[PDB]
Amino acid sequence: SQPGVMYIARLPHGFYEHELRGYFSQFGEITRLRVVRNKKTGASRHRAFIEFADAEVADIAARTMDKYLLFGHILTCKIVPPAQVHPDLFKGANRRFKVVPWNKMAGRQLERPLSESQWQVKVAKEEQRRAARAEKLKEMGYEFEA
Amino acid sequence: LAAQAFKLLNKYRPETKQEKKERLLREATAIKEVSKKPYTVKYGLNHVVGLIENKKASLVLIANDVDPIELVVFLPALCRKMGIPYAIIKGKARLGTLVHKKTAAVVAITEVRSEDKNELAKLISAVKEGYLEKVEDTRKRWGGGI
Amino acid sequence: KMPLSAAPEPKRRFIPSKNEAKQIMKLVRAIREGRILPYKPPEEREREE
Amino acid sequence: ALEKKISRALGRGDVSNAARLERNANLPEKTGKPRYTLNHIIRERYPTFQDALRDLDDCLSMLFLFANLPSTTAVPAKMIARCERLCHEFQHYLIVTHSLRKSFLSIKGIYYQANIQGEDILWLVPYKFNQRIVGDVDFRIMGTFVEFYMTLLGFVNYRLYTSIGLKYPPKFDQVKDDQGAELAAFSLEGLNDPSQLFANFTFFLSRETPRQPLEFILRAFGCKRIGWDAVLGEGAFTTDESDPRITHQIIDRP
Amino acid sequence: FKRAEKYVKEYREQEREKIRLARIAKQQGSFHIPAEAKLVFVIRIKGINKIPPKPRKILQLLRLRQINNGVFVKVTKATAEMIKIVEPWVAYGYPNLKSVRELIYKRGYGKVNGQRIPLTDNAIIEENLGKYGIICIEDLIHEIFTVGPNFKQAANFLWPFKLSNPNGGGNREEHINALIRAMN
Amino acid sequence: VDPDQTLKACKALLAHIKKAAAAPRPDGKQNLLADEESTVAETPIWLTLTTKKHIHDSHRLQPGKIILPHPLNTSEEISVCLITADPQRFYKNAVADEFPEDLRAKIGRVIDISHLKAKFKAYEAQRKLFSEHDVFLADTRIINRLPKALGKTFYKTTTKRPIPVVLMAQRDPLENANARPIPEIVAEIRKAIGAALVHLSPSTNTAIKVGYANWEPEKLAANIETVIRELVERFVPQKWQNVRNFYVKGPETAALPIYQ
RNA sequence: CUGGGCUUGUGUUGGGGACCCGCGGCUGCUCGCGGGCCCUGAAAAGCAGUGGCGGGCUCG
Repeated sequence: SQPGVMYIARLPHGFYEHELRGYFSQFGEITRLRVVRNKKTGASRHRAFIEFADAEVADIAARTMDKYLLFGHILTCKIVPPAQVHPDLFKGANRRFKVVPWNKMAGRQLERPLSESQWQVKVAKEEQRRAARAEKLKEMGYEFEA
Repeated sequence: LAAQAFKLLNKYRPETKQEKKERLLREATAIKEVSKKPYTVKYGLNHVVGLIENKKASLVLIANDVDPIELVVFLPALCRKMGIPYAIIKGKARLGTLVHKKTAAVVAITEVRSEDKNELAKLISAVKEGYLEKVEDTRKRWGGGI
Repeated sequence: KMPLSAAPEPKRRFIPSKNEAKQIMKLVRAIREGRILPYKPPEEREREE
Repeated sequence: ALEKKISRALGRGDVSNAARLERNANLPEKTGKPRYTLNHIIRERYPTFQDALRDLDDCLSMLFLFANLPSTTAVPAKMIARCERLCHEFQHYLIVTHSLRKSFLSIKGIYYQANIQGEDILWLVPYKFNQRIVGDVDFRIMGTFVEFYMTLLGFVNYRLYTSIGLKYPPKFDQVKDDQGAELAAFSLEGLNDPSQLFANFTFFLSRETPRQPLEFILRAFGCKRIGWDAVLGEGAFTTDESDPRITHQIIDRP
Repeated sequence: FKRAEKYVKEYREQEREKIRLARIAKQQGSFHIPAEAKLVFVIRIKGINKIPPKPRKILQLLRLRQINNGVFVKVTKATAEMIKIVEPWVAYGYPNLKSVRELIYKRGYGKVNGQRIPLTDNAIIEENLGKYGIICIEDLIHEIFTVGPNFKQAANFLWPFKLSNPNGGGNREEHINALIRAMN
Repeated sequence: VDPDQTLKACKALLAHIKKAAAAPRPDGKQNLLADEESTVAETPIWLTLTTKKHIHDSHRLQPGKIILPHPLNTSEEISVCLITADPQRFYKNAVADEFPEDLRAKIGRVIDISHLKAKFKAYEAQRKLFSEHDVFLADTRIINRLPKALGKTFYKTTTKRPIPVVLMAQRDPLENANARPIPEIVAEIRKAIGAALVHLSPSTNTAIKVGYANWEPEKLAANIETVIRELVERFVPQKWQNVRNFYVKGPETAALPIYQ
């Protein structure tokens, strides 16, 4: 009665979570599903972990869908035994994975008006950083001043 | 796998008698008033076995219903000996449709055009993973029983 | 690892077809003597029946 | 067997072979010309050209009905466009030779009576209005009598058009017909009591008035100039009512 | 048993819908058209199965729910927004006057008072509304072939014409005249 | 901006790379395919603009050409590819019966857009194409289409992105191919190859190729000065209000600053 | 500025590395953002993190 964890990889672009949940729900009962994505840009690593209610339906689905040429991707659906199953393996299951625009965030995080006291810290971090660079090009024989 | 095989093979269908005659009338007309080697699907048991023996074939498809079965018994093992990936397919009628005959016992691909070298190598990998791996420890065992 | 036959490959596998060439010239003589109509492109077929 | 062979390349799979068999089929839905050659059948059926005009009583009146009819699966729109072409061809012959004499109207529609070589021909034309085909009717049977009276009127108007000596078929312009000329889209080149009625008259048809029967009657009696509205049609006399050349303007308004 | 391929085709075909709809909303709700006003006949085209909400409500606004029916529409600034949004499921182009002539005569049906009855008589056109210069069938064509001050009212009387299914057969300049010619 | 101190840095960095390259490598090994002069050459130094605002807050993915007084990629081993938005045979015949002798040598492979999506969709093939040539051009009619066709392997890095080339007149392929007069084509190809390239990214650092480490420094100093003045007046917004540090640095050494 | 160009048209598979940088932050190491040089069959075995508008599901 224990749940069985199945590892599916070589995922085509388009076979993400809701389509992954939809197809394997035709086999049995899907409890928790989480694809492996990237926190920098939301994008699948072509690898997903699924877990069914029954161990019988986990072995049936993996054996019948193991090598299945889907959109140029010969899949790899294997059964992770309950011996391994890492405890923090579904930390974000059944949750949207939002696409956070960090470069737009950090790009205009620089642009906002800043505190005058912080602008003193800006100068201090500047002059420390210019001074060490003057050191590291003096063995290159270079002096530049500003 | 059968559907994905015939997706590539239908792109390499041999010319029919109607359109072969049309092309001959095209080239003869231009002489009254520049091409490369044609890449088709190779057929004919005596032709394909020779292409197997000279290692000129890349993928082989074998009908499962050849009624003197002696014509195809050695053919999986001969492809195994020379290393050419093979797949036993349903329908001697299906292969004949692919090659414009009533029947075809065996169908081979030798070389494909440059626009689809990748999907042939993907189809070959889907045979040595999806078909020939499952056959491996069950092709040497006797069938039936009771 | 190597092909079974060590026989040489004939030059006819690397050049255009002899038999297709002889069939072409038979159609040329038909067009020369007018027995066979010349080739009409599908655009000309669109201006037909 | 030809429709059996069109299930051949469709079944096994050959788009090119299915095409080349179906151009060889010469199916009526894209041609307008019929599927079978009716030349020898009408050779044995009707004995003399006078009986063609006797059979023109039935031949014309359904095709004026069929040309107003919409398209179904049995009758393609190209068959109706060829019906509307052939119904216009008989009309252009009548307005040249002025053979139309008597006309009657009733609940069913408009009856025309014309004498050709001493033979009276009667046909019924319903009004320009879509007719309900509600009930149990056979279009497959109905599509055959289209093919019947397509070839018969095509044979009848071919014989009479060389009889009057004008070159056949008459020349047609596509896009100028597509602008809505209806009757006036086509040019006729004569070499390859009726006339005295409105011999020198000027006519205009307004927005309510039936454009097709009024122009057909006027040109059949030699009316030289007929104009109408720009939304009723085009390629006619000047639309403007302020132009004083018009003698009589047809108006049916409350 | 829906195969997995169908699932992947869906998502790639919904993301392309999301991408194109963002590009429409990015630039403007405008189309590169000359300042002269014309009229467009739009026909429902079998297309993408799952409809996003914004192209769906535009079909509803153009009473384009069931397949293959078609309505008339002029050009405004707002119309070109609806044209390029619902474009993969419609075919559009400027028709011809004779093409309207079959559409009101041979293809004409009626809509009055919320129930759809066929055209019955010219006096029934008077009975329907018959008031804003509506005296015969050519009233609708006058509001269609020429740009009509009450063409919006003329469309209000109008119902989407259920066009006929053909058998084996970007703005079309005048190629839409060939569209009804196989679909009449 | 001052030219003399830019020159004396340009002496110093360039002289460093000869000392670095000529120094032996301590595991007792040599290189067959790397001469001392060949690695003193073929090592580009490039100007690294540093800004305050993130310039062009989007991914432009299309290079801008700064006309350099003396061209960048006019060596003897340059393979160049012209991706064209029309029948390949018309340009193949154009580059064979014309396109002088130097341009005939550098034209490695001209490829249609339609033939590119058929033969180079896979990621072997767009990696084999990346390593085979050195500079990639493109017609302006297919500049937008190349992100899908030549994907991350051509657009993750800014070293080799397709250069926009105008090849139009001012459609059935076999009947007509709207192109310039042929001498106007080959003249414009010359401009595109040897131009210093800007790449707008939502970023503070912009690396612009200025030359290789075998040129003579005054040649370089005239080239960097034209790169400096063109980039501020044309590309970076808030021309001198948004300007910041300007370093010059080789691929294996530290950064030599100029400030603005 | 008639003749040559300009400017908008936003569209990138994912990992790894025994390497050179630039800019942000924090008590801080270090971590982010953007480049540069390599490897890779359309390859793959937790390490998922940033605050919100609305709508849905709920407790009074």
